[PDB]
Amino acid sequence: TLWYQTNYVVPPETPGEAYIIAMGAAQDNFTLKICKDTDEVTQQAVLQ
Amino acid sequence: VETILEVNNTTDATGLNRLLIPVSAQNKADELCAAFMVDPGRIGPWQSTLVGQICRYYTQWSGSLKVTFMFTGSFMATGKMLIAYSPPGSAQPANR
Amino acid sequence: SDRVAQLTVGNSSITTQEAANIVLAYGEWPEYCPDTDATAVDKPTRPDVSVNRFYTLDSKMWQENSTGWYWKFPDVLNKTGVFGQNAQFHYLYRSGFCLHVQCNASKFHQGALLVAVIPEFVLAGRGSNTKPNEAPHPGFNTTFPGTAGASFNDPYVLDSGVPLSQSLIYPHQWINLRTNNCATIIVPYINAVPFDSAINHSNFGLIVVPVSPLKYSSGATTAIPITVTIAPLNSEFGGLRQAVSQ
Amino acid sequence: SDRVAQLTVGNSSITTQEAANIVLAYGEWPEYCPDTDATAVDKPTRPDVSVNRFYTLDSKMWQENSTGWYWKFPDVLNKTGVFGQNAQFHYLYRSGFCLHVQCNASKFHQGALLVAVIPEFVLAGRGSNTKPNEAPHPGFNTTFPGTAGASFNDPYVLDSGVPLSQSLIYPHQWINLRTNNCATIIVPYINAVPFDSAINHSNFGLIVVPVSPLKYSSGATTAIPITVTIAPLNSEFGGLRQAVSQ
Amino acid sequence: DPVEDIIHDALSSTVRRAITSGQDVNTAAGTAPSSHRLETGRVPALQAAETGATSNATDENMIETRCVMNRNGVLEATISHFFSRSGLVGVVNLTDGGTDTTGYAVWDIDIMGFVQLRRKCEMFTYMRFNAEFTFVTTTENGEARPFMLQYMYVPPGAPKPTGRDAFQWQTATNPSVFVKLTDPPAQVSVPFMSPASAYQWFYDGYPTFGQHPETSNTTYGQCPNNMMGTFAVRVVSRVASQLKLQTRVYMKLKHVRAWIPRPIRSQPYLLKNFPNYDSSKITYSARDRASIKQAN
Amino acid sequence: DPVEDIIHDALSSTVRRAITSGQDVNTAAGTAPSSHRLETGRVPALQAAETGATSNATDENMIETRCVMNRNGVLEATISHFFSRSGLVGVVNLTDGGTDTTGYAVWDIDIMGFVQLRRKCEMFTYMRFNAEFTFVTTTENGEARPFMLQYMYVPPGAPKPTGRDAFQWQTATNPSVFVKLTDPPAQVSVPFMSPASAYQWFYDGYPTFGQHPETSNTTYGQCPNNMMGTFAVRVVSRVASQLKLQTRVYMKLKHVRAWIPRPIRSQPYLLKNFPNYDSSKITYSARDRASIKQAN
Amino acid sequence: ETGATSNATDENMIETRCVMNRNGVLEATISHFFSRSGLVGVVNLTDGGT
Ligand SMILES: CCCCCCCCCCCCC/C=C/[C@H](O)[C@H](N)CO
Ligand SMILES: CCCCCCCCCCCCC/C=C/[C@H](O)[C@H](N)CO
Repeated sequence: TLWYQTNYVVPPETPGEAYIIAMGAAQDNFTLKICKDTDEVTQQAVLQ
Repeated sequence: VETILEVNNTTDATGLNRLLIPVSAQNKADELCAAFMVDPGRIGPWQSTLVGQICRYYTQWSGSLKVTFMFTGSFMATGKMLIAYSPPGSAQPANR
Repeated sequence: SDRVAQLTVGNSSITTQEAANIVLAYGEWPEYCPDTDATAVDKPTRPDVSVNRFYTLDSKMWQENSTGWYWKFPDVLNKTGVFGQNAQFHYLYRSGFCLHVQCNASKFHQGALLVAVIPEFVLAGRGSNTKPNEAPHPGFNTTFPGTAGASFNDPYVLDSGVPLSQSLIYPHQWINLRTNNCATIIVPYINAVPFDSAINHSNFGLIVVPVSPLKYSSGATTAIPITVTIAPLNSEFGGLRQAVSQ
Repeated sequence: SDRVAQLTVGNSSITTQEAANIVLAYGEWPEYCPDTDATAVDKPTRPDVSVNRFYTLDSKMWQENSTGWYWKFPDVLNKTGVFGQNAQFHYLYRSGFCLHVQCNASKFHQGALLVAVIPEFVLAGRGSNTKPNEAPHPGFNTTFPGTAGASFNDPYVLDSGVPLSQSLIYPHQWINLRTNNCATIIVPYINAVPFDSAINHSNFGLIVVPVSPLKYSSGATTAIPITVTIAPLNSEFGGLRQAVSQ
Repeated sequence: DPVEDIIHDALSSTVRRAITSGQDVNTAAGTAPSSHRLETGRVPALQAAETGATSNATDENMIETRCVMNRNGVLEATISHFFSRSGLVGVVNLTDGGTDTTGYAVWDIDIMGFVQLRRKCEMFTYMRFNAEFTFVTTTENGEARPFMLQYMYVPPGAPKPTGRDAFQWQTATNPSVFVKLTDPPAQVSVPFMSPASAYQWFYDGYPTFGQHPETSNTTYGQCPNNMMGTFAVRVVSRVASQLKLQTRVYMKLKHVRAWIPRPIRSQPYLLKNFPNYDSSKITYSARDRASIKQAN
Repeated sequence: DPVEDIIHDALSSTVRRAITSGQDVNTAAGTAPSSHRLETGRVPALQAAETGATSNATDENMIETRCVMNRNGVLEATISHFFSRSGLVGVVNLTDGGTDTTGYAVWDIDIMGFVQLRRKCEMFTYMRFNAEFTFVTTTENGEARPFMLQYMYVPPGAPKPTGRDAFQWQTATNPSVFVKLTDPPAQVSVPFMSPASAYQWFYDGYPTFGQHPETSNTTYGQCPNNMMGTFAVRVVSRVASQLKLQTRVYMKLKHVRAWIPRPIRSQPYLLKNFPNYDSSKITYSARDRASIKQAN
Repeated sequence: ETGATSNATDENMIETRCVMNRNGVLEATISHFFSRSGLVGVVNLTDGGT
């Protein structure tokens, strides 16, 4: 969770709406086990 | 490799605005800004990143992760945030 | 190179981009009670990762006409976390603290906070009654505010008779909204006894006084909050028995 | 020379005059999780004096027609003492235990208790329904009784299908009212994972079954209580967050 | 140095010696001759079961024995050679007829379905091993007919097939076995695939947090570190082949390691995942006799 | 060895170097000559009070100075010689007349009753010292008259006298001073008698546990490690000697050690044990001027 | 904005213990990732009278 520690203080004539980009990644001790068919793709008929 | 996280994956948030969590001047303190579960295999934000789309080709994962938060606000605008990862247990916290 | 800073204790970390220094109170680090100074014979307990971390209290909104706040230690951490539980289950408590107060503001706001620590911050009753049987004394909630923290009534005298001008002899630090945005202070265990209770006697108190009042032009952000975070360092507890809240 | 014995852990001690032995379960002492077996990267906490001590549960009255009792560990110590607080604040828990069960009686009473530990004491639902959607399953309070401890319904099968006769393969000890009056068992951390949760999974269960029923002549003392006391040894906790009771 | 109660135990909390050293025992133990011993104070017969230790009164200390160079073997008692024999695990029924327009069968991998092997592998609480699976496949009558079959392994997470010719059967990543019905049984080797360090057949606890009911506590004991996925089977075809098919699975446990033995179950089984029984019909382990002092 | 996160910090938690070494300074600091320095990047005048550190801009770095072998003394600034001067502490009034049939006076030992010395010894929070008490005793008019007096010290716990000739005055164990009214003042030396390791004049806390009210919190701040007993005084006689007597007590603080300095009080005192004041009349530390840019 | 990913490891952020990680990484190499056969194409040979 990302909470407002204090606030988003801004001077005059500056937009009060900003954005934050969240990026994710794995650390250096990341490892994986048995393979598996992904569930993010679907196909009904052959791609002709 | 760092890849963006679709953390603003709400309805009525079509397009590239899914990759942006908003930040605004809050009149009430101690207020929540965003939240998401840290399970890459789960559906949600991690479903967009690379680690989360490649951890689905395998069954079990191990190791730590990292989440980089880049601020895209103006230069004169300052602030502070509190990023808190809570191990399993109850649901997400109510107050900070 | 000196503005950026990162503190890390236990499972918690604090970053900062504009604070420039770490005030070590009285030039001594928090350490464990050596055997040549200990009086309790029992063996104390030293978690060092369950309690030694940064607990973030609630935020106080700095208004244009605010008057200052004070906290008591370790009063604030008597109901939160394993520190609270250890302090409620143990009779003898010993620990140093690391304070960190953040109050960020744009480069157009102006103001200055004085962030100090007052060892044995005895408060005073504001009243001209001179007989000790009818004189006013501060209530319990006014002297041990808790996690909420209390506000001042007349900070020029620090609610303790002494003037605020000389309060700079204490371990202190300014938050000047033109240079820095947070102040941090590492204070050791300051007491006349090796260990002491954690629910009766509060070793010291934290003071945040807006000396230079907040001032800004129209259109800027009005909600300027102050957030304090505390890390008990080198903590020891002893004398275990049933839980006593107060 | 071998009947007398004194155990001491933390700030607590236990004496005994007629118990003669200390059953070390599976011939291994409780130890800390070595780095070659750890999976969690964070640093755990090791109080070792706040939690490592003898907590004495309530007493159960042995009746002429009693049926036996069982406890779950570390379920019993989830609301008492700093152990309870650490287990409610931490996600990963690891510890061995030292059990000590006392049931004294005059040299005219007769009876025998079987005091055993059952690693992963999965209870069973007593019912002939064979479809998994209508079959009876034991309620939460029947499987995690708590500090009160629960009683058996048919101890001949240990409420788990398995017979009580072969239960002697477990780390066990008898309380024979003619020779000894208390039984003690030092059991290490028995689990398939380095650490585990303390509020979801109970490593093992304690079993006290009156095999030879209590028998006495008239005039003797009728109220023969059984008291259990537990000492978590070499305890570690990790994964700190807000307090979750269950 | 300044405070030394913290160093005195840190350098004292090393590996505590728990000597229970075993030795390599090739054959059963022999015996040594023994004469009669009329001595006081040394009694090997008097024991004390209340110590939790089993009696150590051997033969030589009780009766006058001869010596015997026992050459009997003990190799067939090791758990390796005890679980080295394959047994039935699960059977699937694939009715690819005209009335059953499904075409595929699915089996949740769970060896707790058949008592013969469950009773064995449940006498130990924690087991770690590698399995050797063998699939025999016949018709309902027991006939073999030249129809090619596909067995797919669906680990936890992968999409389960939805039709006879769905895309999931492409098995681009999932391991799969294509074999004809008129060929030797299909045999593969599977490793220790649990996320934990050992399979546990008894998990005294719940999988998740939260409030647990008291009426239907259907989630108690179900450990996820045991469920290892799914086994799907189909016949490789575009239209239905009208036949009733039956696939039996046998598993051999090799490179076995067992931990924390357990009493062997006496009451019959009633459920797969749960160790239920019935309090109305408690089957005593020992058959009944007429009298106690009348050994038959 | 088996687990080393526990040894890596045990052998790393020794005394951490906090170097702030002082030096023996006999006299005030001199100065060294300095020329003009026209250099960029090296600015001793620019400071930053926000660091909590005081400015270190000395004289040589700011203006061109000569050298002076400063021979001024600093010995009269040490706290030893600062508290080495006795001051009034308490005064008792013994009216042994016919209408006052008591005969003895009692004084709770509390030096916080007279501002002159309280203001000094309250600028430090923790003090440890040995006291040197001196008792002058006169009549109400200031006359001396040959009447023998007895001063008894009643530590916390001992029975306080109840009459002019009660048995408590036997002082079999309590220290006592017999002296005539026409003799030099009685002077004794008292050690550091607190049960704690130092006297504290400010104790931000309560003495006991329990529920603390919010209307009359008369127990806040009162530390028991300060109260050191009682001082009883009588005139050695069986019948009343009709005279008004007044005993003044002066204490010298020798072998002093002070800790944690404190701002010196500005508002007047109102109570002995409590640091009360009045918010209605806040006496500002600086006198008022006409204008700011009009230094008088 | 430097185009480089964060290098903040665990030891530099929170207080960690030491772990002789024995987990395997061999099943993540592309060799063993593509070493599993999959369907590529299917042909339909209708050698009937029509
Ligand atoms: C294409 C090959 C398909 C056959 C291979 C399927 C994978 C077999 C995985 C077996 C997992 C270990 C054995 C199973 C143990 C128990 O059934 C579970 N712990 C729960 O009962
Ligand atoms: C017969 C001799 C009688 C005179 C000697 C009486 C004993 C004096 C004890 C003095 C104790 C230290 C000085 C007192 C300090 C403060 O008054 C207390 N901390 C509270 O105010």
